[PDB]
Amino acid sequence: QVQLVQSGGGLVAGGSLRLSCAASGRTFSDIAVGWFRQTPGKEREFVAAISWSGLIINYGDSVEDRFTISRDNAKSAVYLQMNSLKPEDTAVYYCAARIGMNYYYAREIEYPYWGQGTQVTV
Amino acid sequence: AIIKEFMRFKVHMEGSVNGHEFEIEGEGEGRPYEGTQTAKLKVTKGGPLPFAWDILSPQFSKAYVKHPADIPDYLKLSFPEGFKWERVMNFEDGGVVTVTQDSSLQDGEFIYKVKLRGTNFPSDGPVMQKKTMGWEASSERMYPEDGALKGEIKQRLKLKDGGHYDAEVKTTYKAKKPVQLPGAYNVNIKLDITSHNEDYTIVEQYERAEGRHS
Repeated sequence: QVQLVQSGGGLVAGGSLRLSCAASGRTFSDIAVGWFRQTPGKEREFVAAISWSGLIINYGDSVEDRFTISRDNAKSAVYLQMNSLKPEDTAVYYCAARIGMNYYYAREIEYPYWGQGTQVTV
Repeated sequence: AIIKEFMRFKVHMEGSVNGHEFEIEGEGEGRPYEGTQTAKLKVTKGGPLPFAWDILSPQFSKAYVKHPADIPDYLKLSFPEGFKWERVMNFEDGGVVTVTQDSSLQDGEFIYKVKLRGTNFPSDGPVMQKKTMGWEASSERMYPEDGALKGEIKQRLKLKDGGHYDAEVKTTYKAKKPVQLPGAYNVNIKLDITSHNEDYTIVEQYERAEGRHS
């Protein structure tokens, strides 16, 4: 059903990189988005996630204060503003999608719809 | 009809507050068009709870709201399919409660499924020490936004020492099927704890809700 296509990937120390992810099929208002990352491996860790109402913004660990997530039901896309990008954040980021929100957001398998992949090189 | 004048409901909850996980099962009943309902909750896992029950009581049913004839009952028309809602309560001392809920209709009874996450309640706060004693009467401001139904409450908790303890609550209600959204109006709610055992593992509640507008 829900289909995802990521954008905004590129190269950047302590900069800005707006990552995006568009959706089609189910209405965005019923889709919860997620973000994961892996650098050369070293475990796909949780970045950020948003609910289907935008009220629930579960973040991760290193992304605290530095990164922020936001959604727009008009353009049907999510945005992950990454600010103060540290060299250790050099990884490939993934955008996943759930439907019915995610009590647990760090479970990749609970996000059925995955996307492609965008590489961030600080 | 679909929503009879007397409807029962069952509720299922899985939540965690400051790390302590728990699960709660409950059954209830009420008159949807009159705006009254009761329920009996039971802590089936993780009991007794190390925090105040009052943060969980507003999560156990706006299908039981008395609406004027000229205000479309958005959450009643959403059935037999149902609706979902998400809630974030920002308490005055930094505590945050996060709720998601699914409402459906199965064999003439409403089915509620709730998932809760409480975080950043101070260890010496009124919540993690059960120094609270019920909610005051609230007025929820309803308004349509982004094709959904949203509400904002300035909720106030009573303290055992005589003080009060506030929280800012925002909730978004979305019907599973497109139905008529109402205008901006208010909902007057009063939630009471009618009975409980010693450690609040068996709690009964009562709620009266009525909508009104100019």
